[PDB]
Amino acid sequence: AQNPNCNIMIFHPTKEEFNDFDKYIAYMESQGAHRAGLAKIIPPKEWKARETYDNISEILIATPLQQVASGRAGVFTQYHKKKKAMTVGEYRHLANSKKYQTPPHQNFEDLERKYWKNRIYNSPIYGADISGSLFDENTKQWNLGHLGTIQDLLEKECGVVIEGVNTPYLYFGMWKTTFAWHTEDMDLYSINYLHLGEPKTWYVVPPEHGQRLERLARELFPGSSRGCGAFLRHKVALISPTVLKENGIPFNRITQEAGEFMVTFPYGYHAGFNHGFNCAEAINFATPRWIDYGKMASQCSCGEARVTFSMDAFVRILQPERYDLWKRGQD
Ligand SMILES: O=C(O)CNC(=O)C(=O)O
Ligand SMILES: [Mg+2]
Ligand code: NI
Ligand SMILES: [Zn+2]
Repeated sequence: AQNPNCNIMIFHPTKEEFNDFDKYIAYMESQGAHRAGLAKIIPPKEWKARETYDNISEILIATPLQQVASGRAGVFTQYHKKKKAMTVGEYRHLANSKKYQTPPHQNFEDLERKYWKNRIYNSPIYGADISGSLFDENTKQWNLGHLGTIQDLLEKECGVVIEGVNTPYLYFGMWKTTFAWHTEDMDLYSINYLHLGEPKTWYVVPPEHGQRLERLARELFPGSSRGCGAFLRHKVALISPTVLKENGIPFNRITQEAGEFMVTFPYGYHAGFNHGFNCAEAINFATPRWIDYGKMASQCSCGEARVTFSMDAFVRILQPERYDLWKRGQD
C-alpha cells in the first residue's frame, strides 16, 4: 500500500506531465497521495497562470464576511457577519492596515503559534466565494476555469445526463481569515491555486480517519451535534492542532505559498488560515474514484448548510433515498 502513514505528498510535474490533468491526478493517487487527504503540486517553472496581477483592484467583493469567533482559543466556532461591498483594492488596503495586518514574526511556525493563541480575539474580514477566475484564457494547463465538469464526469461514469454547472471561486484573504473544518460538498475533490500574496496554512485528516474527527467534533460541539447529524457541513467549527493531538486525532499540516496548487481528496477534512493579504482560486472536481464517496457522503438536512443549485442533481441521482429529506432542508 503506497503512503501508509498518510503523509502529505508534494509533486513537481514536468511541463509534459502538466498537460493532462486527469492523468496526473491518477498518477498522484498511484503513489498514495490521496491517503493524506491533501497534496501540494508545484507547477513547472515554464508555467504561469497569467502575465501579471497588476490589474485586479477593481474586482468587487460584494459581501465581505467578518469572521467573529466564540469559544476558547483551541475550540471555537465562527459566524460570518456581512459587511458593505468593497473593491479588491479597498480590501487590500484594509488587510494592510494596522488593525488587520500580519504581526511581526520569525517564521511560519511562530506565526502559527500566534494564530492559535490569538485568533479568537480578532474578527478578520474574508472575501470568499466570489464567482470568477484569474486564469488567462490562453493558459492551457491546470486552468481551473477549463476543467472537465462534474456533471460530465457523472455522465461518463454512470450514463445519466444532469443539469448543473461547475465554475471556480475566488477568495481574497487577510491575516487570521479562517476556513473551518470541512469536507467538500458531496465529498468532492477540490483544487486551490494561490494566485498571489501571503501564504495559507492547511490542516488535514486522512480520509480513512475522518470519522475520528467527526466523533471529536460531536464531543466538542455538543449543542451543534444535537441540532444536526452533519453539522461540520455548516463550515463553522475550528479545532486546533494542540487539541487534535491531545485527543489522538491523526492529521497533518502544510503551508501553501503563492504559485502553488493544493488538491483535497474525497472525504479529506481540512481547515486552515491565511497569513496576510492573498488571493486564491478554487473549484470542485470529480474523478471515477469519487463516485463511491459521493454515494456515501453525509448530508445536512437541518437547513443551515444551504448550497448550490448543482448539488441537487448529485443528491438526486447518487442518494435517492436521502433526496426528499435533504431537499426539504434546502427549501
Ligand atoms: O481557501 C479557502 O479559504 C478554503 N478552500 C478550501 O476549502 C478548498 O480549496 O477546498
Ligand atoms: Mg480589476
Ligand atoms: Ni475545501
Ligand atoms: Zn445542518
